[PDB]
Amino acid sequence: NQLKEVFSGIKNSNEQTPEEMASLIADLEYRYSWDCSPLSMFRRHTVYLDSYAVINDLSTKNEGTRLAIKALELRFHGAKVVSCLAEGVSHVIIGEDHSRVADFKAFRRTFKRKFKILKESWVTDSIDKCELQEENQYL
Amino acid sequence: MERKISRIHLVSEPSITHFLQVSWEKTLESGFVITLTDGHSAWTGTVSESEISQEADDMAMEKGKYVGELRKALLSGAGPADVYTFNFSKESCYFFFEKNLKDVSFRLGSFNLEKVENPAEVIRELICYCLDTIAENQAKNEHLQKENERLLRDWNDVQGRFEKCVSAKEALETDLYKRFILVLNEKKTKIRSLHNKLLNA
Amino acid sequence: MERKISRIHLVSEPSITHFLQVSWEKTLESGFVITLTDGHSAWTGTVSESEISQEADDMAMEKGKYVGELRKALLSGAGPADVYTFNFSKESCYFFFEKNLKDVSFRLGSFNLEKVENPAEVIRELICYCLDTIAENQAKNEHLQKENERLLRDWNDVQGRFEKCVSAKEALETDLYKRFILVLNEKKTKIRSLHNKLLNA
Repeated sequence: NQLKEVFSGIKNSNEQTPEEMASLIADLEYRYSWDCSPLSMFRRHTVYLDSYAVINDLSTKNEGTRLAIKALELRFHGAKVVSCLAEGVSHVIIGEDHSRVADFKAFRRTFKRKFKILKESWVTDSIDKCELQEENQYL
Repeated sequence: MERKISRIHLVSEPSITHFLQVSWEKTLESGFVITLTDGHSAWTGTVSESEISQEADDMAMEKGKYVGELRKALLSGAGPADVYTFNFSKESCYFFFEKNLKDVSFRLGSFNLEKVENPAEVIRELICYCLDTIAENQAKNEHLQKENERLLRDWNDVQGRFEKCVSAKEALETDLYKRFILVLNEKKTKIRSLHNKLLNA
Repeated sequence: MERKISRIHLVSEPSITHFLQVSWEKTLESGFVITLTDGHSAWTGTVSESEISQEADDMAMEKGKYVGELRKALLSGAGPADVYTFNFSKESCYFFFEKNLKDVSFRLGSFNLEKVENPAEVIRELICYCLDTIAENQAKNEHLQKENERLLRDWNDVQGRFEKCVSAKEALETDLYKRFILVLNEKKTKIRSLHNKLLNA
């Protein structure tokens, strides 16, 4: 009750930015070892989807499939869904369509930091366990 | 190219059903071709734009209304409150249809159909067209049913996912509040120890 | 009672195509009735269970394979690599079908048919059944399309609701964590001040 009353006292605080808030959250989790919580465990990893017919294009959305709900679930659990295929991306999810796997592998090779290729079923199975399952079985 | 088959009962022989097919290129206004068959012999005729316009002018009605009535009659578009009588004189090879209405007969249209010497070819063509149409409809229905099953499965999956997400959302707040209270109590202990040390010093 | 219609191009008369309808009660194991038409004449025959058993015994062929081959041929179940040839002789009133494979043909079946008194009835019944099936397929397609539209709307509603839920969860998380970090920063500043005072004294 005291903590609730104290929190209600503060009016508003909107001075930071999403990157700064994410960095502060990650720092707090690392300092206090709060990574064992069922959620927020995907925060340290950025996630991409193959929801665009052409990679790195914002005018060919494939909305109307299970990929959108999968991304929304990942974001809710704590995953940072990124829309631009930056060099810092670490997790990529590919659905039943494997046509562009070669392009993803080539981009991974080109980038200095390599991101493991992952499938949509891995997260679907891992939500129930609420833990990071080994990617060797879903590469 | 569009075609429409229909079944009619000629008043001359109210014991068998005659199949009449109306075929038009793009719209009924431009004209049509009427082929009537009883299963043994076929009679084919054509009506052009000029004939339809002349018929509409003679009966003193708008072209659109007359065309709509013709479609309602020939193409089996009749509603609940309507009835039509079709009669074909084979000796004169003269077909015509009227709109029966409360003991009042109004002549709606009339054509002269010439018997074709090869009814078998037209019968086979009509049967083949019907078979193709039914096959296409069945394939489309199967595809649509498969799509519906897939969408239902996806909907169930997403609904269960939302149920789980909303169930966990409420506990999310309690969990973070408990973590915050624990860390704040630790800070409370640290400040208490510091104050005790300062007082001792 | 189920009836299936198929088209066969006899090798004797490749130009013309015949329509054969096979009607069975529940399965062809108990026999069925086959009616062949060309648009001008019709023939009918029955292959009742006794006839099927006699044919199987004469051919020394398994009943299961017999019924499978009948399904493939008569019902138009032939695959891309399977080809069957039908030949009907009106003088002898016979109709025999075989399978062609590896340039060698194996006799599959043969039946006898009797010419009907008049084909007009058969043609009219076939056309009426085709039109009724077309109407039923149209109705089923309309119903399936309406169900698909409803399901798509429901899926869109689910997507919107999940988007709202995730946005609300994210907003609550950021706000609460910002409040918590502000409080902890104030506490850390007080801790540093107390430590400095203790060092001074």
